[PDB]
Amino acid sequence: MNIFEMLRIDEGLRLKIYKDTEGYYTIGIGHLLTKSPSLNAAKSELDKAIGRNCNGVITKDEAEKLFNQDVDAAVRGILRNAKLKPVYDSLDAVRRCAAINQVFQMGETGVAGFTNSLRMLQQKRWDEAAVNLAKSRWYNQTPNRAKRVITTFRTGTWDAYK
Repeated sequence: MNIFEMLRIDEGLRLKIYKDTEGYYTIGIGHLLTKSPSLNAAKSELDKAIGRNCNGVITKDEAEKLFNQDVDAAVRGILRNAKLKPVYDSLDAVRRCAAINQVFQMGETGVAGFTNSLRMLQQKRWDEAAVNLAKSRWYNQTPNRAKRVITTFRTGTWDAYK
């Protein structure tokens, strides 16, 4: 397992524009296009991202290209955030994948309310961190995925993704 295999399992792969768990236009491996409810605005964002007029459809190679960019951008973002970098740098490589997964799904603003969980993770109080992470809109709206990510933060293993 690695961050790409993990996110591929959590996000799936679809080559035509679809709406994500929050009802937002997305494509590929969880590439969010826009939070706009207008399909034409999402098509414009897709064309801008791929570099050609896609008519709402892309190829597997294009999906994987956006995925690599999105994972890379997630990591680089974490490193530029003064609240997230120290906790991230304190983690082992497996738990860092859980952190990237979280940010990939909810964005840095989405992780802003996780201050207490973050502190427990930096303290390596793993069971307590896991309990706190589940007291969230994140866990309640996507419990199966959150349970996998939380187990990864709790154990530092890939047991939840086999």
